[PDB]
Amino acid sequence: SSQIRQNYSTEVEAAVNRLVNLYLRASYTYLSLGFYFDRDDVALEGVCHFFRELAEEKREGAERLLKMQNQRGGRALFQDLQKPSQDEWGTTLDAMKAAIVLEKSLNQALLDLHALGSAQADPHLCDFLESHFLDEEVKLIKKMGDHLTNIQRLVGSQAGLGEYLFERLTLK
Amino acid sequence: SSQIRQNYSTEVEAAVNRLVNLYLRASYTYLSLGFYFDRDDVALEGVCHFFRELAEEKREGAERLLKMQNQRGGRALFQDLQKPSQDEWGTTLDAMKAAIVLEKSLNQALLDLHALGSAQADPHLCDFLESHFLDEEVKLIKKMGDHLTNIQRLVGSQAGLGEYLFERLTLK
Amino acid sequence: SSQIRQNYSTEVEAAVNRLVNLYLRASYTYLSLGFYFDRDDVALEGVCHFFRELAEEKREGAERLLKMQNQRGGRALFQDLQKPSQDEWGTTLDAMKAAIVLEKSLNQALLDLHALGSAQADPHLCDFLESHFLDEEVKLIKKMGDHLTNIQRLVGSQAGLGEYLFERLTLK
Amino acid sequence: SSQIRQNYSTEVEAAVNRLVNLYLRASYTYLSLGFYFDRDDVALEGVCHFFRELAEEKREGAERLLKMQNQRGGRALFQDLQKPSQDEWGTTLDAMKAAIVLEKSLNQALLDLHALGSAQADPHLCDFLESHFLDEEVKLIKKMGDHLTNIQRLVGSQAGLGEYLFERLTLK
Ligand SMILES: [Au+]
Ligand SMILES: [Au+]
Ligand SMILES: [Au+]
Ligand SMILES: [Au+]
Ligand SMILES: [Cl-]
Ligand SMILES: [Cl-]
Ligand SMILES: [Cl-]
Ligand SMILES: [Cl-]
Ligand SMILES: [Cl-]
Ligand SMILES: [Cl-]
Ligand SMILES: [Cl-]
Ligand SMILES: [Cl-]
Repeated sequence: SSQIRQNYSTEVEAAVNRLVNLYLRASYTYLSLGFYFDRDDVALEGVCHFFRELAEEKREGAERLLKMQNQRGGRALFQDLQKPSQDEWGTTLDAMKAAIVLEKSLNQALLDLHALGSAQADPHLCDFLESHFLDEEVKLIKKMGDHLTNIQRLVGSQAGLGEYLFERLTLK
Repeated sequence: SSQIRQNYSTEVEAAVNRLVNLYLRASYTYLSLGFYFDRDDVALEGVCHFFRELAEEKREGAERLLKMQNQRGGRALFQDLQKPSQDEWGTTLDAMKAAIVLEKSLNQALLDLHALGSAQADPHLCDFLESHFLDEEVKLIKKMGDHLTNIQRLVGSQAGLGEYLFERLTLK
Repeated sequence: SSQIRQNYSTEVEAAVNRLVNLYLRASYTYLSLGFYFDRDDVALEGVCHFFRELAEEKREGAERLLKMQNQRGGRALFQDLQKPSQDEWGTTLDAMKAAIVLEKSLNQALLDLHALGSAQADPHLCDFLESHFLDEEVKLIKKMGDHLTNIQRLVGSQAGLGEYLFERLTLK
Repeated sequence: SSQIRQNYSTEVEAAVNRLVNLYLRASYTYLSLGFYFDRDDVALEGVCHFFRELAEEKREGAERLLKMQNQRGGRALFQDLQKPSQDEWGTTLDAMKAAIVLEKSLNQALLDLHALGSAQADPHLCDFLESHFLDEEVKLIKKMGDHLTNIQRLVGSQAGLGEYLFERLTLK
């Protein structure tokens, strides 16, 4: 094992590789979401942009994890990336529900890794997560929940009209 | 025939003159569309501007074709320009449907000319079309289809209100 | 099928989805290559940067293909992304050999799609590829071949020293 | 004891004083390393600069610890500073090996203090270390390991030549 490795368990090393896979899968899911909203028969540009920027954020999260893996002397191992869960994503409301489920699953994976780090007495890992992921995730989930509430208020009213207005006046 | 003409069939020469006529007719149709939306009893300024800019684009397309005709040593021949197909164009939805039909007909004329060029082994013609028309047309048809979808989503809801909102928040 | 679709075969539509998968797989392979060269026991920063920028180029290629799919009225379909072919990539010479093999395979997929487009008389597709992919790929393959020749000249001489010098004076 | 002291154990107070001594000793060791590489019979300016900047970083670390000691109401206590472990430091490779051993020993002292803080439920201490030391140390150890790998690749080849090239093209 590495000349630099110190206080870095094989358990954390493996869980970091699994989290990289989760973040790349999330990136891929957002890519599919973004391009679905660019379809000529969907055509919500603000929604497409919201999801495409999240695809970039999640890829950046994976990259940060891979950089940290190398800084600690662990070894990146990549696995197949499963396709997204759907090929068509419904309405903006359906899509945002799927996105908040996905973010909560990433958040739970972060909390599980933090707990592992704490059991392993790995404070560099705990600080890394705290500093670069946990607050980011909380803020994003809050934003999504705000969006869900606004979308729901709009599309209870008159669904197409509300979906257009949300895109135009919140997202764009 | 011209001192400069080389590899330029009479078949392409004539088809180019016909395409000039199609593009000027399209320009004329957009002029009528634009001024219909400026009527005091229609009064959708963003829609009028959308169509008036397309009238200018189609005239510019004709001019490019005429410049190319002369560059190749062909001879521009003009024919009567038929009036547009309607004197009143209905709702924004009706108008955008008529505009996408018109653009698909121009696109099909471009593809037919390209095929002729390819049968005649005229790569200058093929490159000209590829470079200055085919991608332009695809992008425009995609934009129109996006607009149709947004208009349809709005005017299913409450038709006058949706038509105003589309004009104000997408077109203007 | 789409209100905008015109002259866009189901054969091209499917082959475009397959090419998106090839380009994302290539991106993933470059991500693994880049992070391998960032290992503390490999530690060739210029090499890591070369491959990480190629990961971004290939992702951008996929995105362009997906944008074009939607512009034509086709439907993006994503499949699982297979992991890269290796977990460790050897020397810079080994890595660059693997990268040129990968780029030739992408190039062959582009040429095959172009041939399909030509058989389908789809000049928008042919122009898209010509304009945004084929020359890009030729230039990249030439650059890689230049690199291979320089690496081989260096590491025939005294292998570690040559690998350092290439990184420092060509890549960095 | 101090009018400001709150939740600050005598165990942490003493361990902080010991860590100040470790950091000043490390500073002193880097001063000796730096000036060894400035000898006319060693004469590797980039290496001298690398170590002299580390002498400044370690002194700055001690100063931060002393500032924190006073902020918490503890009392700085200084002890004799032991001389560095060697008077001559060999090759760049020997020196960098000695530097990574030294940094791992500082890192282990940081982890031990963090564990003490955690046993004492002293989150201000834990955050201080996390924020100002633990990531700094990981990044430095990674850099040193990168350097070791490059030095080893060079001096396996032809030792004097490799040592010059590393100094010139990585350090300087
Ligand atoms: Au921890
Ligand atoms: Au041709
Ligand atoms: Au073609
Ligand atoms: Au603590
Ligand atoms: Cl372990
Ligand atoms: Cl799956
Ligand atoms: Cl002829
Ligand atoms: Cl008529
Ligand atoms: Cl078909
Ligand atoms: Cl596989
Ligand atoms: Cl105490
Ligand atoms: Cl001593």
